Amino acid sequence: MENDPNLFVALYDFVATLSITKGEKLRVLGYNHNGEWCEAQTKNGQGWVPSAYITPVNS
Ligand code: NA
Ligand code: NA
Repeated sequence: MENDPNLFVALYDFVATLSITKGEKLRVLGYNHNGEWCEAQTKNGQGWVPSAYITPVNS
């Protein structure tokens, strides 16, 4: 499915900033300067998540 380009999925659990669970869909709204941190929105709120822990859904 073509998804929002800022729709990401968590690759790993990440615990706080936003806590995410592997497989969780997140909406990335923003990056820090180098994009290693994402201001992301999930079903649980917004906060920073590391890019290293997430990946865009689209391919
Ligand atoms: Na991806
Ligand atoms: Na794909």
